[PDB]
Amino acid sequence: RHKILHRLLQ
Amino acid sequence: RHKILHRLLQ
Amino acid sequence: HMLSDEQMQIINSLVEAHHKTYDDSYSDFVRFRPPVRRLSMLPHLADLVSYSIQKVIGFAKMIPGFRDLTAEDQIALLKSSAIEIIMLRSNQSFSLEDMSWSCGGPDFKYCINDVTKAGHTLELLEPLVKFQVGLKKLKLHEEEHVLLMAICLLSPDRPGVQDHVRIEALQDRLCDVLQAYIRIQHPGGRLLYAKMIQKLADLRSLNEEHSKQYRSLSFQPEHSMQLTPLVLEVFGSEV
Amino acid sequence: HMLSDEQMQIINSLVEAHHKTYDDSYSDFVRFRPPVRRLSMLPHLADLVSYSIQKVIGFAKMIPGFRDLTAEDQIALLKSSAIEIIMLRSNQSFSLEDMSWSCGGPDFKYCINDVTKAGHTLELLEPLVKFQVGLKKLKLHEEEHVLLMAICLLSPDRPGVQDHVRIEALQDRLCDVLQAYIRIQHPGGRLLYAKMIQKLADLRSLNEEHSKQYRSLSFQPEHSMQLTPLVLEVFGSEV
Ligand SMILES: CC/C(=C\C=C\C(O)(C(F)(F)F)C(F)(F)F)c1cccc(CCc2ccc(CO)c(CO)c2)c1
Ligand SMILES: CC/C(=C\C=C\C(O)(C(F)(F)F)C(F)(F)F)c1cccc(CCc2ccc(CO)c(CO)c2)c1
Repeated sequence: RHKILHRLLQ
Repeated sequence: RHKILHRLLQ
Repeated sequence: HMLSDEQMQIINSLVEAHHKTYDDSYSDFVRFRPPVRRLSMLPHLADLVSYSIQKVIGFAKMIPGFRDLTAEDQIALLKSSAIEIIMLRSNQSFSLEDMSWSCGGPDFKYCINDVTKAGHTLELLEPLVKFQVGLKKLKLHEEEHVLLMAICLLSPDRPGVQDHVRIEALQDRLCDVLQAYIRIQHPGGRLLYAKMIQKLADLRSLNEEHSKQYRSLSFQPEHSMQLTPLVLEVFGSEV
Repeated sequence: HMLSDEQMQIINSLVEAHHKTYDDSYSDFVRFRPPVRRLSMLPHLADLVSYSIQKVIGFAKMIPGFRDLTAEDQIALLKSSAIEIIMLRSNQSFSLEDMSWSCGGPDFKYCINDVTKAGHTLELLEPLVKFQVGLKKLKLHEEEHVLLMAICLLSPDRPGVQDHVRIEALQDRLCDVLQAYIRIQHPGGRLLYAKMIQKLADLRSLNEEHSKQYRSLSFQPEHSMQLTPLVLEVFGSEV
């Protein structure tokens, strides 16, 4: 679910 | 799905 | 009395399996992401544990009877006892002097403080060290130490187990050997066995607490991205 | 003519964003799993690429207009251009002499052979090095190099993009600045821009080939377990 990408893009 | 554990247990 | 040729062959297999999956020089530790004294020790600690999982697996596949189980039960047994088996085998490097795991130079000498920098708290590390010390004081023979790990791993009381009747049998066969060996080969071990079965109970508590602290850790993607694919699989709940 | 105060502010932002996400000393490389000359270089190469993804992200978040896009388009743009942005920024360490990426001592000096030990073949590494060499020969200014990465990343022609109309706009605004800068600030660059837009096309081919070689690599769990959570997410197909 792109758990990590979201966290990094915030 | 434990993709890695199966591979290691074979 | 005296051990039988069957019980004895079990011991030769387990001790050989251990020797084959546990390096006393800890030479592979240089391949782990370097340690660093927000959870700066996590990368190294995750690699060390991931490495250990692989070793526990190789050891398990050699436990008499384990490989005949269903892939699912094997997975179920590994997933729930993994952390306990790591805690037991790690005792081989624990030192009662500096109260730490010495796997090499000052770098690979893990102190209670270092594990904290991996995202864990005293609520776990305390009973852990206390467990290590108590376990160390039993001066277990190599044959008893390896048997304790094979028994802990074959605990049928694990969430996810199916044939919890065959597993129960395998563990008993092992429990028999351990009790016989202590009686026949270990002078002064009248209370040993009992003290060892007690250690298994301490592991469940440590295991429980670890699962919690690990859960919190896995829900935070900034920390979760530091773990390895195997650690995430073994300690994940996506069964 | 001459650049406007708006085009100029875009350049200051991109160049500062790059400086902030690209260390010329490559001092963090010591924290990666050590390199080793079945795919012995995979662990180190995976860490290096995972590290780079984080940097590409930090750089992207600073591209004017990018952060206003939807989380989904940002994900979509990163996932499909990631490997291309890594190939471009890596050119800063490429050496036309030894035909290799020099990021430090003999250890952090990556040769064509080393990447092979990561699970890749000449069918990719060949066009890659050929791309690096050709790109290096353009002696791009820092301002053009950073603009090329911001344009490659804002390519609206990416699978998964939604508002492929706003993305198209952002890229054009950037394409304008690059063309203006080359005309006003780069003596002898009559054909530059054209040569740069051509490089984008070479990247698509390299990207395509990489996706294939990476796919094969990710289906084998003995190799897949060597990658990092971020690499698996970015190059995974589980969208
Ligand atoms: C607090 C319990 C723990 C590890 C926890 C790790 C994680 O939760 C995380 F995220 F923090 F990294 C993981 F990886 F599980 F997810 C732990 C348990 C026992 C010992 C040690 C110290 C080091 C040592 C380990 C293993 C061996 C050999 O396997 C030897 C050499 O004998 C030494 C640590
Ligand atoms: C063949 C393409 C590739 C990497 C492929 C990696 C993977 O497929 C795998 F599995 F093999 F590890 C991954 F990680 F993607 F999954 C590659 C592309 C360009 C260069 C280099 C060489 C090294 C270098 C990289 C990045 C930077 C900075 O980001 C700098 C310093 O400038 C030097 C390698």
